[PDB]
Amino acid sequence: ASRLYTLVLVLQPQRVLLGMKKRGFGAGRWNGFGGKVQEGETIEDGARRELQEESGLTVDALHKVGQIVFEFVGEPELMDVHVFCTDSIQGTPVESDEMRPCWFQLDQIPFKDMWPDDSYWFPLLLQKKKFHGYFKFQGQDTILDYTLREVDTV
Ligand SMILES: CNc1cc(-c2cccc(Cl)c2Cl)nc(N)n1
Repeated sequence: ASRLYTLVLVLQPQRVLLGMKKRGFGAGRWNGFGGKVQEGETIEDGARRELQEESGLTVDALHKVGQIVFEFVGEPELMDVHVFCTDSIQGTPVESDEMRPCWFQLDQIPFKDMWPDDSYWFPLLLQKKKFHGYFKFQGQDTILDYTLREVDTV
């Protein structure tokens, strides 16, 4: 009962790229670049595609950094999110009708205007740790329960 998603963070030594989603699920929050994996696409090819479509950047190497399952109470389908990270990109970020990318200094990550789970796992991503997480949500603002652990292999 799970649907595959990817999420990609462009993380450089002193800054990270986030996008403000303007419409759809997650609108009004800053997040990485991501979406549903398509038929006939590998997860990693999905991640490259999402990044390229939503940010305008061309990515070279992608690195697996985590897997997070999200459950929304009342909704049958779980989100199975494969998280990736890259510091090897070409192009400049592009704002579109769907998404406004912005660079953030690592000391000014806008946690209060991100999904609340990011407060837990983003610091692990920043310190180059790999993780497996589960978050149970009620609606879009409230984490009822979660688990999060560091792993050697995603
Ligand atoms: C429910 N918590 C979430 C949900 C999501 C999310 C929402 C829409 C699309 C995609 Cl690909 C993702 Cl990963 N992202 C974060 N950081 N947290």
